[PDB]
Amino acid sequence: WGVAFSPDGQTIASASDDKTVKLWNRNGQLLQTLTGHSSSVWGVAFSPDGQTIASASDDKTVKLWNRNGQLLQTLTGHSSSVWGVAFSPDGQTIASASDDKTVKLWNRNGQLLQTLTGH
Amino acid sequence: WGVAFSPDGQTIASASDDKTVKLWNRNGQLLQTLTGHSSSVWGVAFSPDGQTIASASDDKTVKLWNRNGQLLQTLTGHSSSVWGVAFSPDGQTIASASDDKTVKLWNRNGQLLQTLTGH
Amino acid sequence: WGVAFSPDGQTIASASDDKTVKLWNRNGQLLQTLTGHSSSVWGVAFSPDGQTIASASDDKTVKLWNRNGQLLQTLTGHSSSVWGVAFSPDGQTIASASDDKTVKLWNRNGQLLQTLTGH
Repeated sequence: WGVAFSPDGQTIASASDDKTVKLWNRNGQLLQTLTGHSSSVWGVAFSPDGQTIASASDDKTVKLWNRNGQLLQTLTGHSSSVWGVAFSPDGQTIASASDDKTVKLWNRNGQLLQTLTGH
Repeated sequence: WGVAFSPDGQTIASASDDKTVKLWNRNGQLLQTLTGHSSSVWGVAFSPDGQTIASASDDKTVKLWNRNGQLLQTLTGHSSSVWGVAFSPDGQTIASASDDKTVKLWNRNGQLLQTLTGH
Repeated sequence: WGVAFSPDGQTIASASDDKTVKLWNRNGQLLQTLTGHSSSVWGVAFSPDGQTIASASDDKTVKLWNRNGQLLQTLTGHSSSVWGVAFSPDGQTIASASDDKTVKLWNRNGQLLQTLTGH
């Protein structure tokens, strides 16, 4: 996809073609550009409370951000491009999937909890 | 996927192999065939209230329908096949994704609001 | 994906590389290994009540399991590898999708309701 809606529908996150995630309002106004990844961004997600955005990148990281664009964490450990990211329904854990078929589970404080499959 | 459940689980929408979307009840009985696309349908989605269906087609359009099968709107602007379509959680916006890596955001009345990436 | 969170976020199901589904707690600790498929597991899903897990396999079946690891049902009928499985939001139907573009709809007692497309 490369697009995610905030739970309240008021903010939309999109993976851009220039290594950023863009946040937009419902009227299609650009609100914020999230800069930090060092190659293409593939996947985006919002937390269930709507206050954190996750991004998944070809740079082999997942980054966590707030709505003001501040980088909160960089989740490092995948050995290939990360294409997918999702938050758990209670918002406390994050799953990430890389194109080498590895899935990792993290806490939001950035701790790797488990590699569910792969390396 | 090419399948979507209504939020109440009572209607199922499927992209068929014949340029249509089919609507089925929970017992697998056919309710409606949505006819109008001029080539393959790839993606389907329901609105959160369950009363509108969106379809994404190789004909480069997204169409919006009601449950009685009536065509409400055609969203034109993608320059390639549209594979994905999704409503926002509040139902007020619609994102569409084409295989040329373009994502467009529309309002619920079919107004194009923004091209989030691509052309 | 190959991963699904239970609706309450307390159990995580993942397709493993060894023909099993693994269930994990929120801390990443293994709870169960679901053994029975005779080749790779591709897709997993939870019922909306969180009490049943579905798995979709290269062995052309979907298996239904409980959180104690007991196999409850095997859904047979697809003539190719099953990659996707999903429960309806009310939990009364299951859709399965195989890589020959067939989608089947089943009830919760394992009755095939309809082949929505394909064979």
